[PDB]
Amino acid sequence: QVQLQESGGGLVQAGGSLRLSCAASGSIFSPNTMGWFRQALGKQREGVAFISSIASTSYWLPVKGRFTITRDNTKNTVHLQMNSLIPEDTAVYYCYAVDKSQDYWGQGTQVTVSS
Amino acid sequence: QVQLQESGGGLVQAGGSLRLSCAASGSIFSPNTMGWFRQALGKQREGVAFISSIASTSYWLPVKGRFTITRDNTKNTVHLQMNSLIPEDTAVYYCYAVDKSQDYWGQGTQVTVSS
Amino acid sequence: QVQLQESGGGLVQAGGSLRLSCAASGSIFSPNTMGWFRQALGKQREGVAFISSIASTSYWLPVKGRFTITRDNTKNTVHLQMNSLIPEDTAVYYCYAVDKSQDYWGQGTQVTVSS
Amino acid sequence: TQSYTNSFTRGVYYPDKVFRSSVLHSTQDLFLPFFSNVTWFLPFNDGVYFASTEKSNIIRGWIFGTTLDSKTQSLLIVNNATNVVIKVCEFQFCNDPFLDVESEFRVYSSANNCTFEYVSQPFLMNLREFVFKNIDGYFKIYSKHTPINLERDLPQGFSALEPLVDLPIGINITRFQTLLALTAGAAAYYVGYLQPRTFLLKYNENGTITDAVDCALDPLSETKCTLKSFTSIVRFPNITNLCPFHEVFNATTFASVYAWNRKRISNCVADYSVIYNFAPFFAFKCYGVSPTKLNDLCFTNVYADSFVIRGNEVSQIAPGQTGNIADYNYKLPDDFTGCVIAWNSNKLDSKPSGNYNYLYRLFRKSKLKPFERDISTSPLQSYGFRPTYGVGHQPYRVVVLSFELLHAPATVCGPKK
Amino acid sequence: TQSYTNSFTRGVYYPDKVFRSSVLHSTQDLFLPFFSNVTWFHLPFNDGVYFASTEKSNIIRGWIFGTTLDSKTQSLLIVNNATNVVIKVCEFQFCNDPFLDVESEFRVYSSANNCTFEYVSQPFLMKNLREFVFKNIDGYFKIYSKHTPINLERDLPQGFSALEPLVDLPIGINITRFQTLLALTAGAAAYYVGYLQPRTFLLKYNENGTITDAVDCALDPLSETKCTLKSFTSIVRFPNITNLCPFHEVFNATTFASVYAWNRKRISNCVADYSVIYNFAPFFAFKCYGVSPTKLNDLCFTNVYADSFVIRGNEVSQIAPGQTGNIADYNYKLPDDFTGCVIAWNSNKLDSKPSGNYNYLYRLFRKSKLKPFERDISTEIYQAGNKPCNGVAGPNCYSPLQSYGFRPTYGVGHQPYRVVVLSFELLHAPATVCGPKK
Amino acid sequence: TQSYTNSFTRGVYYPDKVFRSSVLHSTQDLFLPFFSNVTWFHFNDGVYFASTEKSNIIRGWIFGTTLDSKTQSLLIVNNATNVVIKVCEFQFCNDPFLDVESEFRVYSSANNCTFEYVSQPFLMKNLREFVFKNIDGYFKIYSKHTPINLERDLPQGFSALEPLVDLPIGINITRFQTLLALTAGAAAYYVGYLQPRTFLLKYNENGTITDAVDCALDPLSETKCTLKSFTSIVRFPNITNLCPFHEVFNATTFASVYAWNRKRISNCVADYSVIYNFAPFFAFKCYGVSPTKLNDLCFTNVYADSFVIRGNEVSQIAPGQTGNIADYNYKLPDDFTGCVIAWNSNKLDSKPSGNYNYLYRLFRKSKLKPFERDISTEIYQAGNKPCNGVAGPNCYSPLQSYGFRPTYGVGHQPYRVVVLSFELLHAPATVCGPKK
Repeated sequence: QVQLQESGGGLVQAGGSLRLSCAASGSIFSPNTMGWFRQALGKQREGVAFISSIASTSYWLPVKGRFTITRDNTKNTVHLQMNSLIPEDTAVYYCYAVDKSQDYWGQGTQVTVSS
Repeated sequence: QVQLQESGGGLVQAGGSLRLSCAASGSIFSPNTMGWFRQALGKQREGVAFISSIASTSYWLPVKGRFTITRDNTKNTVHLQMNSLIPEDTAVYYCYAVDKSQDYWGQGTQVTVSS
Repeated sequence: QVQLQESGGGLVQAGGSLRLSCAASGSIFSPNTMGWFRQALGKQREGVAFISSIASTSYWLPVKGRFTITRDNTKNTVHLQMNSLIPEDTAVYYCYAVDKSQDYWGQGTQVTVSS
Repeated sequence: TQSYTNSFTRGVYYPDKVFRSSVLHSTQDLFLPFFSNVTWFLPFNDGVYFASTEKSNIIRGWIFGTTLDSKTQSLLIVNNATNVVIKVCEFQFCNDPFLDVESEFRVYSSANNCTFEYVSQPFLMNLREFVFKNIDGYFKIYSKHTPINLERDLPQGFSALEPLVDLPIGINITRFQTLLALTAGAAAYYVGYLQPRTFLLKYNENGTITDAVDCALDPLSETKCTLKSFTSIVRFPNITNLCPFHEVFNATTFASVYAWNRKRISNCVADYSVIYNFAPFFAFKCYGVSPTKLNDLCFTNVYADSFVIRGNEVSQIAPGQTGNIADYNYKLPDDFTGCVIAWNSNKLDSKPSGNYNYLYRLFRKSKLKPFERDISTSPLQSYGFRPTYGVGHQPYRVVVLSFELLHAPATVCGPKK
Repeated sequence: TQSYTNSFTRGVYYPDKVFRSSVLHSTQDLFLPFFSNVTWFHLPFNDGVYFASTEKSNIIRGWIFGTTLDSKTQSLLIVNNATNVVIKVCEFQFCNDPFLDVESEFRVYSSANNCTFEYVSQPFLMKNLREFVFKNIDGYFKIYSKHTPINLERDLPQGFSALEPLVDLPIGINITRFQTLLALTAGAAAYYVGYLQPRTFLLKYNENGTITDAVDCALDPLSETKCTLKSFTSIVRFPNITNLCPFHEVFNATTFASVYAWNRKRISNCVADYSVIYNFAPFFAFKCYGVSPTKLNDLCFTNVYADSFVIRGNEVSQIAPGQTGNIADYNYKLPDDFTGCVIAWNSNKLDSKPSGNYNYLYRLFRKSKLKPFERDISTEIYQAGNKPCNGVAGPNCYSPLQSYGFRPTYGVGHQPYRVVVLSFELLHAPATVCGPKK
Repeated sequence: TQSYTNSFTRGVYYPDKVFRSSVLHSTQDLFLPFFSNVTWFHFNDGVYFASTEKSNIIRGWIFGTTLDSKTQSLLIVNNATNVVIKVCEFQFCNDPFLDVESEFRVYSSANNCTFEYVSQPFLMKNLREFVFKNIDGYFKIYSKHTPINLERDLPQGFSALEPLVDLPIGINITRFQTLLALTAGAAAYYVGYLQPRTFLLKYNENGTITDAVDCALDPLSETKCTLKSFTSIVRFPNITNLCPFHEVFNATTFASVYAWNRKRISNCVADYSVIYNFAPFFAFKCYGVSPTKLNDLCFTNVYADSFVIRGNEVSQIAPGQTGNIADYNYKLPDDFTGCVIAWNSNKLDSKPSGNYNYLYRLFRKSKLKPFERDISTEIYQAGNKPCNGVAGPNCYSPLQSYGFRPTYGVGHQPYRVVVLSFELLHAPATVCGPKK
């Protein structure tokens, strides 16, 4: 049984910054890939961005610069740095641990920006 | 051999009533349909009425609401009643059994209405 | 390549007479058999009559007296003499050359009788 | 009013219409074996030996029936002083059909239609014996009247049975009954069954059978027949571990189709009753093994691949098949051995706003060779499942069991002892 | 002027083209039997011809082979000379008497015509006997030939010589009659003609590969022994015919009912003879689809179905598989794959009266069509308008049945016609119905 | 550097998992033939691999086709704990070797692969022998470890090779390589290559192979085996031409079946590519010869027949078959030697009004002898007075037509049929030119 702890969300004004963090404990087998999905209010779930275990990054949005992905190999955790916030990214965020056999999902973090 | 016996014709003054009946004997498979036809000297066979095994009564235009049919299931016979007779009804009548096979006709019944 | 020339068709009143003729030019090998087929308006095609190369005739309809087949050995042609025309023969005609290898067909002629 | 009695040597009929003289012949056919049990007073099996000994001719007619009512075709044989009538009409019989002497309403309440009629000289005219045999659309009756001296049981004698009539009716039959004509009366008859055996028959010089010997009654008769003259252990390994099929099932968390869960099952006793009591599976197919015969074999390894697919794409899980799920998600080898199972999960994984935790692949450069999945990660699109969705779009849980044979001594087999 | 003589041991040719030496071989083919009659002249072709002559001044110079010997058949012609042998196969319109004028071909034939073949080669001809064997088989025309010295003699020489192949033409035309062609003014010459038959010979090849002896295998028992050692030193009886299927009942019933109420009769468990069918009047329609009328007695089935009714004269064509019409889909529908026969004949003399015959009705309106082999009997008001008919006629409420009318003064196409259709079927049961059998 | 030495009596492994005792058994399988040269270093159909070092310096094996990340490559890693087997298309370097422990020098990165396996490692004065063989998608590893005295070369003795693993991988393999784990060093190993042979193995009473003899080494061994004890030119003709098969097909005019056209073909090069080039034939069946081998035989004379048949009757054309056209229109001999082609023509030989233009005979007094044609139009006599006039009563007229509309379904649409008949074992053949 794996646990994906999510932290760092909340209310931020326009142009602010925050640091989302997902730590995967439990099985989280060696050939893991860690991703972030976005869920808009009552809408389809699209993908924020994925980081692999060989440091390769695949962003699924023309959003480079906005999200930046940092990896912790010692603890095998993934951190998303959020900067230059605009109201169109107001959506909850989950992290996705594909592992190697059984993919998982996070609990959820509320990220809100308005002015 | 299927023999159908016709009776009840004759001479009647205008506005009178007559009482024809034909009883069928022979094979008469149960899904039987028996009707009556009119024929006057110089004119062809004109359908008077019909009843099927469903006991539904069907009548033609020239005799609207003036002739009636009753069906006996016990003896499986057909009784035709003439009411409100007029000289246009002066013609011999033949009752015809549709049955499911070779069709049998009658010997005729003399019905005369004149004043 | 074989060309079959047909001639003699058209409009004729009832009880008339005419002379259809088919001449075969081209390969048309020696032991041939020639004939005439009938096509009624929008119906099947029936064989009017057949003549062989040994003058043997086979009429495929009980119609003798009406058609007569004559053979021209020198030019290898066939004439159908039409007499006492009746309206049920109003149909187009083709001639049929079976030859020895592969049979052939004509183009078509309009034969019409009415009153 | 039953009793049992011994048959002695009775019930031998001419096998065919061939004439032979003074030659012993060997035949393989249906006969009533020597010294068997016969009942004294009904299933039909393969043939019947019937016998009675009354002089009053009260017995008259056998009612052959498969349903014993007006529902299905029944043969009725009636006998009177003038004729015999054979009918295939399905009469409406009663509990105790019996004649009146002459109304037949007692025997049967009503009549119906049929497609056969036969009339001939009556069967009957002392002991009367009949043999009834039906085979390949042919009903054959053999009969014999034998005058017996004042005696109790079937006589110590021999009498052949001559053919009486063949009828090409071609209907199956299983039962028959007895008719009586009426005051108090007494009836008694013997009934025996036929069996496939081999007989040796002796013809005299006029063509009439005079003696016969069974070929299995006792070793002396076996000698007479052959000389043609008248002068499994089951063992299995002791391990009792139950295979973890229940853990794979009802896990309340099935992975995405693009990353299907693979589990290896070995060194246990595999039971597939959980397969059937689990749920009314929508799809249950097997390729290399008969689904009903999974309980009687030995297996080396078991593989279980579990995933979730759309309702209309379940058919895409098949060896040698094309499709987006087939070519970019999961492909089965053409020689794949195992089973595929699929059940609806609409009431489990259909959120009111839609569930997007399941995703599938649409874009890839190359096809997927069998037995490998893609992990690298828009080339991947999430699923959508809602309760309002109709059939063909609700989520379905699909599990494939990959099997292998012809390997080291099998361990996963203890379904039998 | 014919004559007869003895063939002796002549006319053996190499059957094929394989070299052999010092081996005794057995061959089955057409040959001229030993010691047979060979007509001596001064003609049918059959299976082949052995032709032998001795006239050394080229008096004999060719042959004409053909079937009918006129333009009606291409006539193969072989002409010899000193320059070049010539073979033609053109469709020569043959004259009454063939001969070369010496050299116009007109007396042989009228006009040169289409010929896909023509051949020229070294002259065939070379006290000397010349023998030829002509035969055409499997669309090939083979000529074998040989010549030998001889002392002056009036009959075939005693001795032996084999015949080597000369030509093998791929012509493939039929020949049934041939005729020789001399070189004269009157005169006479001599030649011998014999006919080949199938036989079995035993040929002996010497060391150099040439046939030097051969023995027949049917001449006399000694030759049969030589061949064997392979060395040179209706009654029909059947049960009496009693149970005839009754067809004279389904015919002349005098009551065929109506088309909408057609009687169906099932025939089984009897012998069905179809001859009596042709004992009635010539039939307006006699059509069999799945069975050839000639072989009905030869092939037999399980059960037969007969349906008889009376329809109009012009509606006869509508009674067939694949047809559409008021009588086709509302009164009697036939299956597409129907196997059986249809008979129809006029009955105007028997089903028409001057006053009017209206006992033959037919369906006119129906809600839907009819499945093949189905009948509808119920008579209810056919509702046409939106409002219910309520079991009565009136506006858009018409009866479904209409009565036909027949009177003797009517023209063709409307007079009553009796139609009887016979349908045949097979199933998993004994046939029990087959035709009469001698 | 390389060197050479003799295989001696080495490389014998239990062919099967079947127990036997005190019985000499003959096997036919892949082995390393006796007294052969095996290369000494300082794939084909199998590998015999051998080494003798003690420091565990030797480890791992790479198998592949390209030694690149474009194709799957077997990888067997060994360490003191376990043995790891993978099938991943690694990006191998020029001289892969274990760092000792990173694998980046062995290869760049991991990628697509299915089989991952872990077990007790094979490795444990000592010599180690292995046999690797790949067959029908199965990869079998046999092993043995022997205590060898102080000897430079392979010892003179016998040692059977038990199975170790059997994997269902199925990868196309052409080459393999061995890795080292190191500071410079030196080590050696012997490699030999398998071949198919026949052996005679001797099992003792305990079930272990003790000796075996090669059946094709020297005549003495051949005698031991049989006794079962231990004591191009082508000269085709010069003519080049083209058989007008194009003229037989696409003639736009086919004859009716009761008068079927006949065309004789000879004196040309028979090329049959155009046949398959024509159309997706509904039926294409050859009886006396395989359809693929028409392009390398020679025939005396060939015949082409062409006509049109209702589709459901196409099966009616076959030797020894019955049917109206089988016995009345076109009879094929029982000993047919040729091909038959039949393809749909519903788009060309059908008309809404009814393209009749095609007849067939169904009444005929006698059965047709094979390869006959009948062209008479005489009115069939039924057994009565001569109806020279007309069919009339019992007499009948033959030759009904056909009716083709686009509305008819399959089984009534027209199909064009061409039958090729061949001539064998005759005068010198002429129709063959597809080869020089």
